[PDB]
Amino acid sequence: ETLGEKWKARLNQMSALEFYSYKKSGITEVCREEARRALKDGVATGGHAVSRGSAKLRWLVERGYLQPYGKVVDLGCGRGGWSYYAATIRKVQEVRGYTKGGPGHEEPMLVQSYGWNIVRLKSGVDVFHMAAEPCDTLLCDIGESSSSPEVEETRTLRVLSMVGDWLEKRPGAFCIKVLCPYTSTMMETMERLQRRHGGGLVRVPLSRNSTHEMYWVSGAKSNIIKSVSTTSQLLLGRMDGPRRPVKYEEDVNLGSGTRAVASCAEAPNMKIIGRRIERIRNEHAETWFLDENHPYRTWAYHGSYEAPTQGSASSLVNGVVRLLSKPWDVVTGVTGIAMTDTTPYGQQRVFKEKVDTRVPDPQEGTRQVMNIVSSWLWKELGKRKRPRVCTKEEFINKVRSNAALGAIFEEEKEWKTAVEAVNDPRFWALVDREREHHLRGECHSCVYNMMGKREKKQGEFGKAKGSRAIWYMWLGARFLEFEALGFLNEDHWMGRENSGGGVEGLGLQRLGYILEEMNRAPGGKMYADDTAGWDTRISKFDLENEALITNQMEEGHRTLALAVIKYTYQNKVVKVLRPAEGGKTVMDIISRQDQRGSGQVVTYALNTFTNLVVQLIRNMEAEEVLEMQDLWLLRKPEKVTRWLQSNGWDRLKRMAVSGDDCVVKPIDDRFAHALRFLNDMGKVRKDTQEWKPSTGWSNWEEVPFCSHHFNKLYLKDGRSIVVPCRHQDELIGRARVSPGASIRETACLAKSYAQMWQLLYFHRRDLRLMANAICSAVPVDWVPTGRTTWSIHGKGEWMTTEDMLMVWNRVWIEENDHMEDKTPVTKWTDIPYLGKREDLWCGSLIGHRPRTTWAENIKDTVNMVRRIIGDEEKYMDYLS
Ligand SMILES: Nc1ncnc2c1ncn2[C@@H]1O[C@H](CSCC[C@H](N)C(=O)O)[C@@H](O)[C@H]1O
Ligand SMILES: [Zn+2]
Ligand SMILES: [Zn+2]
Repeated sequence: ETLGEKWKARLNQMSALEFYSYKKSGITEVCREEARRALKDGVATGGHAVSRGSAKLRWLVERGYLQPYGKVVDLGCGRGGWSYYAATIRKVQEVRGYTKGGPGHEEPMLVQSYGWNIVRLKSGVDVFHMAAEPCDTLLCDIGESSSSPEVEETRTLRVLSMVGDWLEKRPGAFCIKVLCPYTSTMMETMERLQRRHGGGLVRVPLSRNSTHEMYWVSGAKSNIIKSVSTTSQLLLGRMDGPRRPVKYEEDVNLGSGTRAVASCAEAPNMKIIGRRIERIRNEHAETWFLDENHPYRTWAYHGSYEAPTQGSASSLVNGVVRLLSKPWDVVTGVTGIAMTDTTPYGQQRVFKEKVDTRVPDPQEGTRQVMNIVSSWLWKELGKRKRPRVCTKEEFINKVRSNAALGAIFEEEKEWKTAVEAVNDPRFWALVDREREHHLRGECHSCVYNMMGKREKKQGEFGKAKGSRAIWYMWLGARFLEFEALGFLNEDHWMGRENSGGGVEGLGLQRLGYILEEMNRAPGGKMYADDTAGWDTRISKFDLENEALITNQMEEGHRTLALAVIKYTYQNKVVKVLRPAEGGKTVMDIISRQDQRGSGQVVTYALNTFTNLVVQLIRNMEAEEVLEMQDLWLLRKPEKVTRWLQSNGWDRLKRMAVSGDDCVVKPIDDRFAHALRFLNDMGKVRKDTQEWKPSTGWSNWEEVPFCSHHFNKLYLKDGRSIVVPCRHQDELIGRARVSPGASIRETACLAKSYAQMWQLLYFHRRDLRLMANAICSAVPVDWVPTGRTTWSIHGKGEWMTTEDMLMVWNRVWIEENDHMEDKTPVTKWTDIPYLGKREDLWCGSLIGHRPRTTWAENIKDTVNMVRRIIGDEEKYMDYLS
């Protein structure tokens, strides 16, 4: 037995009074009182560290034991105080932390300390099953104390086995937690590892006397046994004599704000945007300034001005759906879904990692192939359709109740609602004036608005997730878009009849028929690889190839669409909100040149187009029509125009494309590894290694498309329908949330979900029962409200006070083109369910005792909810 085992053995023989008195005896501490008071109260600014760990690392760094720089990795991230500290050192550029989290472990915390923009914390990571990655600074703080020294030993040997792979990559600075450095085996192991990787062992005064932990740092050259046994001398010494007091030091203040970053700001053609930048600047001249610490990598920066906050992070629960869905109060999948954080911080922290990218320009051969396929496709789409300008009256008849103004300049902010503006002559005077500027070769007000999109998604770090970015221009500039390129949407250019592979206009009830069609054609498996962040992978050359419609128009229409495209789509000026220092928020004016905004009038069209192009090109690489040399320079383009002229349409009919989503049935499975052109075009797949072959489905029913799969069910009378399905937890979870706004206002928002379930997901036993329960518990004469899906394929047939079997017969029998027999179904009892196995697989709960009890007492619970909503309204019994 060594000195360490002496310390641990004497420690184990202690009692409550002994251990409590000994724990903090003579150690050093930081006043973490105001830190936890503010962290519990809320404030994300003010510079408060998220844990005591931040105090350890700093004490090391300021002593020279560690010199952080470059990319930091924080294994065993925890709350992440080590990451948030590292984000402050000047020579640090990027920080990425990983931790287990979940049940029992602390989850990463979200704070706005100086440099939070260079920190990416990921929870749910088990770093013992992680693959090592190169890094310039490696940090580890993993060691769970044990009463037994054997357990502490084997645990620390597990840790030191893990970290080795990371240390082979030769990191410049490192700081590992050694829980048990005192046993003989551990001293030998640390001796050989000290020989191989160097560094030393340091005892931090801030560690409590109840643990022998030491930190393996780079900037130490001490002897292993000398350091370990000297620390054992210190702790054993402290076990004897009177208890000595603690030395208190003020905790570290990490400031607040964001770091400046190395920029790849592509020169922004100041001739195009200078006038708009000047207009914004002069409009807010009193508080215009250049933030020296803006966090924009792949965007240009022009200035900021002080502006109030907007957006919300709150998520309210719909008590009616909750009360009527008890068995899912324990299911993690549905109880974790909530609204996203659309505040400046909540959007920004998704922006910095998902929107502030720059995709490298593809090789020239790929540029040529893209131009050929785009020209051919455009030509094919205009075979029996003609471009045309859309009109003020079409636009007026298209502006609905929920259409946002978007006023940016003083002129544009004169109306409350959109319909109030369109019926005003001064609005169209703004339109005319700006279009005159367009016809003079200028642009003075087509400026984008960016913010976060309130969505119902699963949370991250046990809190509400961040918000996906959405941007759109004000009403007048949107009108100019509609004028120019609106014909794409109005005349259904991308419809299945014209685009061949498109599915524009169709609803959620029809796509499954399309997929069943696609399966009948001979070929390989079906591939529905989604692209990761489409709107950020639309390159300058994709915009080029999409502008090739202007060579299909008359001269005036061409010049109009080439004022929109060039002055807006090819040069984007965006206004965003960002949290500044001291808790205030600010407006940033930025500008880039190579992405597709979410709210461009023709976004679904152009996206579906470019996606068709991409899938065609991939079909070419798969059928060996292209070769690995073709990326650099294309040899014999005629090898392409012949492939397109020969089999192009016969390939488009093998696709179902809806924007970024798509399904492709190729001629064989070579499509699985046709990755060179796909990757070179920036359309990197989702949820895979870049060069791993693609995986597909031999069962057309299991294929994902537009967030659903589709199943063919047979009615009682022999007929058949093809219905959309998804995992039930997303449906109930999405149903249990409310976007901020009486009980009536909620109960209606519940009836909408219940009727949508009665219309689309009637084949999910639980959702049908719960639909009858909600509708039985909600007053009959109450009109539904709210939104139940963001899908462009969710048409809203359920948002009515009309009987539901009527609309079911209408959309599944009467107006069903794939249903030839029109004999309507007379009772809900004749409409089938999914198979019990297929129902279970997608998240059914049938056969489980809890939900059988729920279904038995469902009527009594309905009467309960009738008590809660109101007892003098009229109700109906749909459960029968
Ligand atoms: N197997 C594992 N894989 C990843 N993380 C783990 C893990 N086992 C434990 N952890 C987590 O690693 C964390 C280390 S605590 C260190 C936290 C950080 N240094 C700070 O300043 O707050 C613990 O919270 C623990 O929950
Ligand atoms: Zn303009
Ligand atoms: Zn299913």
